[PDB]
Amino acid sequence: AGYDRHITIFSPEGRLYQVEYAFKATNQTNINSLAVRGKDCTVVISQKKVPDKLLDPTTVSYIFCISRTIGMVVNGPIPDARNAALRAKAEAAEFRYKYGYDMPCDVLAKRMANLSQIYTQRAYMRPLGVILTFVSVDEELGPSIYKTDPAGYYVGYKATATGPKQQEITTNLENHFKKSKIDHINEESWEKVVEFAITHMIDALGTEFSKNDLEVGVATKDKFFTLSAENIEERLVAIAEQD
Amino acid sequence: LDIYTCNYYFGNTTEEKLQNPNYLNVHRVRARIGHFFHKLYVFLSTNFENNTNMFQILLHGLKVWFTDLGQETVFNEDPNAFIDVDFLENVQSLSHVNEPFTRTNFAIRANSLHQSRVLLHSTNRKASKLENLLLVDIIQLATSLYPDIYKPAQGTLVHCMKQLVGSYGVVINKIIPSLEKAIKDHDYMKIQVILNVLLIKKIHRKLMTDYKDIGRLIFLLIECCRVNELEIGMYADKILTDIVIGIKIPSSVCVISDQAFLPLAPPDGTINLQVEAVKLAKKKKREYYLSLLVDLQDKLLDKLDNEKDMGWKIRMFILRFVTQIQSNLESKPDKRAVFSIISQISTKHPEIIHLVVKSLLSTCNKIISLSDYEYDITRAYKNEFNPSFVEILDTSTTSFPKTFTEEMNNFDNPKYFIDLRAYVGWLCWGRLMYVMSPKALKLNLRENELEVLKTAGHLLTREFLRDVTMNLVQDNETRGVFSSGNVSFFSLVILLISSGFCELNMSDLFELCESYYNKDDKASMIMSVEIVAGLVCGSKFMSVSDLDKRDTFIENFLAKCLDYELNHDAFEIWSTLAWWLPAVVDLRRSKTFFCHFINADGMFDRESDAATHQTSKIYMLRSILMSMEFRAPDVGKLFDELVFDHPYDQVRQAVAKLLTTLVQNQSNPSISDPTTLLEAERNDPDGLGLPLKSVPEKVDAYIKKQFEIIKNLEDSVVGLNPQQFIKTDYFYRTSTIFYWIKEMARGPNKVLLVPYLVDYVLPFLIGLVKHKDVCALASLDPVRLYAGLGYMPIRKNHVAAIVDYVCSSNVALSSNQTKLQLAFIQHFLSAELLQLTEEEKNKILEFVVSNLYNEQFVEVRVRAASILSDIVHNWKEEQPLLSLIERFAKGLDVNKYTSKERQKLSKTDIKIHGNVLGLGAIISAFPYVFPLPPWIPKNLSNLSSWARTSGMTGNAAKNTISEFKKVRADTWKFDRASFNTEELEDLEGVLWRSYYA
Amino acid sequence: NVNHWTNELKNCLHFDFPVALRKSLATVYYYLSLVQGQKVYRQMHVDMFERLVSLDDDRTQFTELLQKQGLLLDHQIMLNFLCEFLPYPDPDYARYELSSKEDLQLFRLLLKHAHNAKPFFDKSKESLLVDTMNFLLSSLAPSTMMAVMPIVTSVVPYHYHIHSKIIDYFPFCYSIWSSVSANVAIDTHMYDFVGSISKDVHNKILSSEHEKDVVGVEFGEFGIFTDDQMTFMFNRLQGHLRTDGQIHSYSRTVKPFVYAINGSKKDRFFEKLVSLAKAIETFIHPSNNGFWTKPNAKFVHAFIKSYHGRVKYEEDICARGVTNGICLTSFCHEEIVEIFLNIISLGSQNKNPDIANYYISCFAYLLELDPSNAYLIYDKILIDLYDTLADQFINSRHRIISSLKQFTRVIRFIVMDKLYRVHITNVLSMLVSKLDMNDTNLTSNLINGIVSIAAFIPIQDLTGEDDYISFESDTLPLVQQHFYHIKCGESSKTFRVDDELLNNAFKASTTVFQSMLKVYVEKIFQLVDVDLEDSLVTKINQTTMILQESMDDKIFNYFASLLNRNFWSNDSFKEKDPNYELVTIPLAALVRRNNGLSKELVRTLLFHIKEQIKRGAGSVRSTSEIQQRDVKLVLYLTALNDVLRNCHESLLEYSDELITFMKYLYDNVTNPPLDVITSIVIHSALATLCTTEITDCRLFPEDSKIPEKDRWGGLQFDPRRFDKQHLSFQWHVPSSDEITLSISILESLSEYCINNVEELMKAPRHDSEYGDMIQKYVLVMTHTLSGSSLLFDPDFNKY
Repeated sequence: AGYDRHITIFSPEGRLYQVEYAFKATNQTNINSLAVRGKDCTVVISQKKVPDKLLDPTTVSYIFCISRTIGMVVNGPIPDARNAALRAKAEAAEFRYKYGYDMPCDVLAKRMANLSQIYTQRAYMRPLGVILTFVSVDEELGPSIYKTDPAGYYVGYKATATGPKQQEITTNLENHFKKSKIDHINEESWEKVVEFAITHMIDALGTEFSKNDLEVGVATKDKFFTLSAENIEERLVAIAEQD
Repeated sequence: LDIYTCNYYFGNTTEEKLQNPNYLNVHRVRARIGHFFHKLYVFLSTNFENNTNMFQILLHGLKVWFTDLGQETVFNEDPNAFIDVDFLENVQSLSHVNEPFTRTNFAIRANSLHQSRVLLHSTNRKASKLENLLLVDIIQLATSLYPDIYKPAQGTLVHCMKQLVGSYGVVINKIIPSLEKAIKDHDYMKIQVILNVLLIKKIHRKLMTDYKDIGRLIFLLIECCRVNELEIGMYADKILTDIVIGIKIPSSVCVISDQAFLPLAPPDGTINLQVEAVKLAKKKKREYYLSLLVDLQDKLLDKLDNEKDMGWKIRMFILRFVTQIQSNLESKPDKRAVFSIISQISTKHPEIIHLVVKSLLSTCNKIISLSDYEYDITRAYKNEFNPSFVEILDTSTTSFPKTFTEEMNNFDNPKYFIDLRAYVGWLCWGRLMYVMSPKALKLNLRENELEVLKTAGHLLTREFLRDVTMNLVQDNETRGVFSSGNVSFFSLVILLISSGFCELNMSDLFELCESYYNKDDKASMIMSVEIVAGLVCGSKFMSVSDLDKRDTFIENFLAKCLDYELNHDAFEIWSTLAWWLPAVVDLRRSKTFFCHFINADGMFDRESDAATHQTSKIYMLRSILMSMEFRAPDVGKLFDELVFDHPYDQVRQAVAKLLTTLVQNQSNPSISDPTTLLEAERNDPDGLGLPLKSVPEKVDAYIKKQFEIIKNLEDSVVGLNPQQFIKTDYFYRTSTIFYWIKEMARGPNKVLLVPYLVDYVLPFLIGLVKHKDVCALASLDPVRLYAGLGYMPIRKNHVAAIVDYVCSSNVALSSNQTKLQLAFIQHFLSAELLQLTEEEKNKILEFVVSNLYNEQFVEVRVRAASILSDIVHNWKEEQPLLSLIERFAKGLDVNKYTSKERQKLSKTDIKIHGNVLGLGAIISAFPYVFPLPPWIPKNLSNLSSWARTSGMTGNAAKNTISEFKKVRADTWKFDRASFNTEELEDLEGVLWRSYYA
Repeated sequence: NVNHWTNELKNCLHFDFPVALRKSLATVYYYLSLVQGQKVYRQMHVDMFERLVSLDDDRTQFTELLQKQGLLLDHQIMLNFLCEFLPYPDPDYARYELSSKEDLQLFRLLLKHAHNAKPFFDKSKESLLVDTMNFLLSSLAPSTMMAVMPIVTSVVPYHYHIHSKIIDYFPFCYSIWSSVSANVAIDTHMYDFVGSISKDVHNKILSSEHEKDVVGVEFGEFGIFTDDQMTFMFNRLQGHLRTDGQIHSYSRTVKPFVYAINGSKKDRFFEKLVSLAKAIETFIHPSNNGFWTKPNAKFVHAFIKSYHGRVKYEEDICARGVTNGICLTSFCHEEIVEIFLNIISLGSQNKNPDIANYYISCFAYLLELDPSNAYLIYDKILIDLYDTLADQFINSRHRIISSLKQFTRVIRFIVMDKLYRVHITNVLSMLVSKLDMNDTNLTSNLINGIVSIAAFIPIQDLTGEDDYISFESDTLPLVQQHFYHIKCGESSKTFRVDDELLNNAFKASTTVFQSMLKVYVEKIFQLVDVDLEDSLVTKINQTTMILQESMDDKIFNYFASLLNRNFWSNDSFKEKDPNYELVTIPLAALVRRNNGLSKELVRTLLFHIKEQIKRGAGSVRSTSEIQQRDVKLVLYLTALNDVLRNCHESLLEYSDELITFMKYLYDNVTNPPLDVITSIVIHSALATLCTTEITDCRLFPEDSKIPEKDRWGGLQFDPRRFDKQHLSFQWHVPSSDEITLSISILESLSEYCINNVEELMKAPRHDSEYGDMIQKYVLVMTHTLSGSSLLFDPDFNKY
């Protein structure tokens, strides 16, 4: 009867009810993330929220290392994020083996988006409640930032944000690439690009951060790594001593 | 002037407003806005033709400027910040209670009244020079080529004709000229658009009233019937066809009780000369209109006669002169039309031909109706139904009832005919009775009408009926079909024939008929028999010497056709005639036709030959006798001639289906007076009425015989078997009688069948221990009929004798036909519940219960209990009830006997099988008592120590506890608590089948 | 032209006129409807007649007053028409055949018209009755069955004479009936007859003239019916509900049974009704659906409409001195509840929600009879509801939604009985907090409850500062004790409480309104982001606007600083495409009641809209969609529209600051989907100055227009509910000052648009940020013409 609300088929106005709902799930964690391009780096900041005093912060991560070169940050329930990370960690290992070069940021995204699409067209499987933000310093395109969503869509951003206060963060960035009129952040060392990404997020969220409320992921050529508890405090100390 | 009044601020039409600076200020500003929208329109259509978004925003700015004048109608209904009057009304109004409203509601209710006083103000006006300029623009837009523009403009030009006066005129005198253009400027999509306009509700409607312009328009839509290239021409046909269905004109003096205008007649003296003046102009306004159509009529017949060949929209014309050369309220029957309408038979096209007939038959039934009305066109709509050949008859006449009866049997010297459905009589006499005269006349008409009919019979050659019926047969091969439209056309040829105009002699339709009878071609036979039905509807047409040439041809023809050699294809047709003809003509207009089917050389009697043949009659004689039901039915013969003994089924069944019908014809109670009648109904035993339809003694005698003739023959099967049974006379009778009962219990004959049940029909039927296997053979379901007679139109006094027949003290007579009478009761009860006197409601229950105990049949002790519950469901009074419970649980209660014994008893003792079956039914008669009665636990407890015993009773006591634990399923979360008794445990065994261990 | 005037007349019935002129008018339309020979808009004329003869034109009955005022109409004309529908010999002429819509549809109209003019057939032509039957009867035969029967039921007048009465003709109906088995093609006419006739006798017996030539028609046990006549119709109705399902519109089929009850000789009838309920019992059960579940429902409702129907017509007559022992007693109302209570309770849980809404709506009809039984119903409904709010039905969907419908169709009555009313604060603050954001349906059925409780209750602190107060200590303890009692089998009659304690409970119960609205507003902003849509978006705004009007200044002035507060500081307009309606409109409704609140609310929407424009909002072009970076600017702009529209005269203060901001909003901000919004500012401000509308809707006025504080059930039953001092509505009437600003604007924006557009007629065909600007000015111009629409005169061009 009224069961086009429960599976991935067409409502009478060409709508996929289950996908629209799947999107609504990406906020359910209540973390926000943003990503930027440098002259030759890429940065992803996410929030870390550890309410339970019984937790171990070191195990609480929405930033995944997919390959030597490629990083991914998810907005969405942890279960679904891992289902996607595991699948990408493997699509990119297979890609290197079959084809002989490391797997490129934008190709991994097209491949997860294609995947995210099948869910969108097959009755029996459900999309995942995640929005995958992929970053790297791809050997042909430079700093890359490519985001896929439960709809099957992927596209590449100068910078981007995702989650609950997504549009407050987004509109901050827009007003800073209207002003430097380019496609990146003209700073050499990634450190200053991480400070900038934290700055423009404090500004946009109107709250300060401590070494414990952030997760930072960084991509340079030949590596993608994540910053430690302390590697961040350093970044914050430097913001505070100029602002 | 002003009656609406809405606080218009600038004073309510006082021209307290005209002397207001603030009011010339305001309109001087709407003028600028108007002249500015035109400034912008011209600036766009010139600089931006290829844009839709601009023109939409302008077209809404005009939907506003033209409408939002007194009121606010776009935006009118958006949810705003006022509580909705319609919502609040639902919340607060109770019905049958005057305005029980809270203060909040009264307040919107009042605001809602103001707001409706504003919208009342009719905004309808005269076009304002500038307003005409903008309406012309709104047309060039609804005449634009972009659907994204012309569709909102059209919707926008309609909100604008609601607002201007005779604006439809402005619109048409712009459309037509710029459609005539777009045609001589070729295949334009501006033609496609102009046609879309002509299909707008408000325009397409005012079209059937524009007599001036619809002249020119139809000829434009015709030129348009050429898809020179598009969806055009498909649209031009839908439109020209829509047109034929509107229009007309009313001359006829409103048959008005002059009291429809008098009560409002002003004192004013002859200042109501005005009325007799209007009467005169709305009378030449009319007569001009009426002439414009005749001018269009003749100007088309021009383009149809003279246009060597236009193709198949040859059809608009014909589809139209027809709803015209036969309208009346004027319409001068043109003879050049009747010529042209017929000379279109030369296109030998199925659709055209079907219509030439449909038209020629109406174009006459109109001229005919001028003679019958004596040119008093008014006389149609006056229910003093003129026709010179109709005659009223007084029915109260002490003597009448036996004129009818002895005049319906009269076929040679017939005094009156009722063509159609004969109502008067049947119930009672007394009314006046509209009837028809013998050897009906033709009547006279003036010369104009005369030369028109001449121009048909001079065109209905031996050759033209040849061409036209041939065709009707071939278009007919696909379908089958009959259409009276065909027959009511042949009666017409007959009127024309021997009234003077055709001269074809009837002996020409006898060949044309004998001609189309190929025992092979079905659609060809259907034409032959369509012809016959015409010759019998052609007695509304003189010559007693032709009505004898026709009575003679018909007894000769029905011979060739029906007297042996008859396929399920003919039978399919003729049998169609029998159900129809007697309803469109009194059959006494023919001595031979009826007195032919009733000539019954068809019903043999025994089988050591091939018996013979068929219902090569029966089912056709019957379907005539069914359609008269009243008239002609003198059948002294048939009753003395029926069979019953017949070996074949197809006949045994048919002799029954016929008698059924023969009985419904002598059962009409037609009484002398309404008064004589109601005095019979008043004095009836049941505070109710007379049995409607009551079988007349001389027949109650016949039937009784057929049942007691079958009781005579019970020696005939003294001991034979199923194979030597179907061959005895006792079976043959019995089978026929059965097929008859089956057909009485169906339909309007039930009230006839009742008196016989108690003595005849139920003693019979239960002719079933008269062999179960004999029924399986000649597939008869008695069980299903006997019991299906539990429901039916029984009357207060008949119930008595029926309950007494069941619950018989002779009961003990039958055997497992016992579980039969017991199922008939279960059904009676459901259809006579609430109608049974607590006396009867008991004679039943004491029978049912006397069966929970009958030694021998275990089969029935159970069917009894299942039924005892149907009773105890409507039995809420607590002392009839609680006094049963006790009667039953005395045969068991406590450990009357120790364990070893229960085992022994449970297997054999009947007095205890009953007691547990019975007490079981009681509990299963209260399925959902939402909070549970404490007599149920305490009495399942008495039943549980017994469902713990394997045997025959201990089994039907497990039934009772599982049946129960099941239906209580969803209410069980709760029922658990009224079982203190750890005899909750005591209910766990209970259900056991082979798959549990 | 006829048809036009026949309408402007229709328009004239809205005021009054002399019964002596109705005599005239009716006579015109009786004979007019029956014209023949031309195109006639009959439906209109039979409707004039039917409205001129209305039997309830605001409690006034014009058929009585027209009988008394000497109206008499020809029956031969009517019957002569209805008889063209009989078999006219010679088929070539028969004009009317049933079966074929176009014809049956006329017949159904004539028949309706006759029913209308049945009472104006000469009561005095003694041989009009007998003459007419002795004719129809002779016309009856199987082939006429269909056309005759209906005629009789609508063209023969209910006469009653010394020798020939109309009930004289009954024994003949129970001759046809009782001869065919259940057949709706027949029955429907029998019930319509013996019923509209039994209704008649009853009506006539009371108050008026107990006669019409014969009070020689005795009532007794079973109305005007024999013992066997009644007996028969009972087992026939049982036949319909259990076997043959043959009935249509049941209102008509039920009449005979209702109007055969005799208040002083019921008993024998109620005995017959009970056994009919005990038969029908199983077929209502929620899990026995079939061909019957419709008939039983449409009947159990049709019967309790048509009973309460009668009662409220008699209680209108014992407000005229005349009891009559035929009348329905307090003890009939009792045995009616006894019968249909399990029956109604089973039906309301039925699987079909429409077939349930029938059984559930019967609770309201029964409670209006204020029977001694009343408690039995309130007892069920309140347990079923309290269980549901305690999640004891969570496994079964229907019980939850059902027992919330039971409770809604009955809220208004609970606010009365001085015991139950206590519960109503609790049950409301419970519904509000249980408003789900995932279950669209549960929420629609909760708002139903919430808005019904607000429609009949004043949100007011009724505490005289009495110290013991508090919701716990004083209300809760009692509510739980009542519930414990009710749950354990006991009823509310057995429930004894001190009139002192029970009035502490009631007054202390009116404290929670504050802490509960903080929770409704919270639930509103959560709903701004849900794909609830339309029907239910509206219904929610009704609940927010009704809740406002039932609020005293103390509470309202709180609610206001709580929308104001939450509207600004909220984290609740994210998700794609929001329901701004649910929050902007409830603001407008604050300004309706308190214009004072506008001066500052508007100036804050403007220094917050200029803020969003200045920081890039509506910078990025798109038809089709509202950019999500705009969503905030769009909130503030909808609010400004919705809130100007209800500003009225308080807008005179900041006139110049508005106009100059509107011109700013159109200089900056171009974007086709924002311009359909910004251009509405001009309308919501012109409409607000010169549109004449209401302003006050409060349940109870001023804060002080004391009927006292026994003022709960909103006077919905008190006869003071409508004396003029209560209904002291406010109304905005446009003053000379407002019209004058009104016009200042019209010309100032009218010029602004025409200039900026006459400028752009130095044509850039490219731009496209050009066609955006011309559309803008043409929308601003347009919405400048509307709202500002009340100052124009249709007729101006004549003058």
